[PDB]
Amino acid sequence: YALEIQMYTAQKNNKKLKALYEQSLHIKSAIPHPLIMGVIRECGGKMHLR
Amino acid sequence: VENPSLDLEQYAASYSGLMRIERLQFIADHCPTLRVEALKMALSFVQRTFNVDMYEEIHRKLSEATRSSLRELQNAPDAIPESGVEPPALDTAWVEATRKKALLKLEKLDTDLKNYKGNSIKESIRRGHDDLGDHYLDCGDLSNALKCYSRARDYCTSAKHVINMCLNVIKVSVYLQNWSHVLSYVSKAESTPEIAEQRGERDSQTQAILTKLKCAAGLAELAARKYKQAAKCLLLASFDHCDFPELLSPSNVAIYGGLCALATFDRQELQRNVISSSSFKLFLELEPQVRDIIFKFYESKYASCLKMLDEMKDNLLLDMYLAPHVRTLYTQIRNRALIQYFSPYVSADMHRMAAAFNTTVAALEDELTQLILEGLISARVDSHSKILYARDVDQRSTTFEKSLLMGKEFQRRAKAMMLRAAVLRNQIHVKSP
Amino acid sequence: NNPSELRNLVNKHSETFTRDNNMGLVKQCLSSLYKKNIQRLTKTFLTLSLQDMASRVQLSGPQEAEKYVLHMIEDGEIFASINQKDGMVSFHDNPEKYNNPAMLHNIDQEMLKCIELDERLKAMDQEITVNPQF
Amino acid sequence: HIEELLRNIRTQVLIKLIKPYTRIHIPFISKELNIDVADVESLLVQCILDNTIHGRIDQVNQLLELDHQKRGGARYTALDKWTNQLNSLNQAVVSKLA
Repeated sequence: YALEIQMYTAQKNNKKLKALYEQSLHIKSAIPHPLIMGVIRECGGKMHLR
Repeated sequence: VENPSLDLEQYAASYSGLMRIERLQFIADHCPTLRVEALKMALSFVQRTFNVDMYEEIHRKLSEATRSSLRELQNAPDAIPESGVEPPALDTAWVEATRKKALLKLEKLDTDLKNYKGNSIKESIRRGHDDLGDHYLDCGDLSNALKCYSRARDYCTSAKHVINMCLNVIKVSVYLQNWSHVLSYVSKAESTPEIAEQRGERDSQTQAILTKLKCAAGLAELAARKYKQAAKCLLLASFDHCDFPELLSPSNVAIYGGLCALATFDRQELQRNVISSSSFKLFLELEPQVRDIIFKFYESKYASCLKMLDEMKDNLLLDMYLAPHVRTLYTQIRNRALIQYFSPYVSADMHRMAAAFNTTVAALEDELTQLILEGLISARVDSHSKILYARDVDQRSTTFEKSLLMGKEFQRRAKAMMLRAAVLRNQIHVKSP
Repeated sequence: NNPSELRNLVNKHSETFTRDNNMGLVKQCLSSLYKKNIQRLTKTFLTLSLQDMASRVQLSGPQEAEKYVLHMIEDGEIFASINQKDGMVSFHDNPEKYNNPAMLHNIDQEMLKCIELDERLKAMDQEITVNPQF
Repeated sequence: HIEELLRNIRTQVLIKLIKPYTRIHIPFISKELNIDVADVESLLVQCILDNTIHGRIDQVNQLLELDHQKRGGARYTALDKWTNQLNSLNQAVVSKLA
């Protein structure tokens, strides 16, 4: 999901990034503390500001 | 009127089956230039699907359009040889054949339905009723398709099976042209699968049933002239459905949800529903004209907004469902816009006001007079030097005068009652003897 | 709210008016429309020209616009002033501010009427109280 | 976003400023914010409609007739609601007779 978000931010389509982000949230509960959670968040935050 | 900057190609392509032929014929009727191409696009589509009636009727209008000296289509090829674009004529064999095959087809489907009734498996009976139902819609027979689907109903055994049928029934109900049936059946469909689920069908749902039903309701209400409610149901429709080639193309939802909101909505509602919404946002993006219109109206950009608005007007008027509403909504956008202008200004200069609404001072004067009397704008024109002022209402003057007046009429009715009671008690009324 | 049509109607309907003999009253209803048409303008405008009043009301003479409000000034159906330098009419509209003692006394007089009206009703309600109910 | 942030500061600053006056001039606020009269005029219009500035404009003298013209009102409107029900009530009661 992260690599996909890294491609979709460079390609620049706002729509797909929003769906990717919601779909990634469901998985989040059983994750511990990783780097991946900030990377995914980072795109979500920007889309929220828009 | 005319305005040929309605892309004919897109309007055809975005539709299919009966809805396409029907719509195309509406636009050909209202616009002069666009008619010719519309009749050919209609005829190419009518040759497929298999319907006889449209072929006779559309070809009849084409036979007027060429043959007369009124139109320019008689001397247009200046001789009829063969070519490739050449006005066609009726084919005596095609019209019998289409009907013959349609009828023959119906018989195959009936024979199939008969064994499914014999086998007594409910789902096979229901599928049959769908197969007979769908054929009646290709041949052109509007009524019989609804009867087939009605029968389908007591063979249900799942929330999905109810959903398929109601949508199918909705397809038919548009052609009968009664909107109230769409609302009963959409509600029925919405209620049946757990009030449109309770989980999002897990992560997401493959095809949004939710989006189809709101958009059908929104079309029904627009027409009803329930306009505020029509924007309200429709905005929630998303691009999930992708396209609808048997009820409402995705271009028209953007137009409908925008223009239908702008007329009747106040500022709080505009920001909350049309602007902040992720859902409507794909639609706003789809055509920038609808979007620019909303912001420009909101920003007090009325001069840019109305200029884009007149240009679009005649195009939106060629649209079948949308056309009687253009005038009603446009008036509502202007009279709301007039209030909306006077809210921040105690004292406004009329020349700026006139220029913003794109009418002359004189015209604008007569519109305002109407708003002061009928409408709520408590303002007075100083027409001497053209300044719009600046009436302060007084909560006291209106209550005191009313209390005193109300007191006169209360007493008078009481006096009137004593006189009524007086003849009744001593028992006289008018008599001929 | 158009006098020209009302006028044409009165000649169409004429024989009825005469046989029923509420002639002359029917004439007043026509003048009262012209009064209404002038008075609605007041609500809308602070200042309006006489030429402008005259075209819209269909008086067709600014001289008559000035004559019509002046009749109404004496009557006290309108609060207005005429500016013959500018060729305007200025509307006022401020008979009461509602904080006058004049208004207090008027409201006080209206209460005495109510208290007597109630007293008529009490004697009449009591009268039915004496009568046996059905 | 930076353009929006600039507008955001100026808009909050305006709401603080507004309070000592009931007549404040547009070239005075434009000068204080550090922009021309026309963008301030456009901001004010949008602000009254959103109701984060209270009042109306006098464009034939370049003033803001800010609102602090409040008094009571609450008594006067309650008497109006009371006054409208009494008309409907008298009409109703007298109409019951025969």
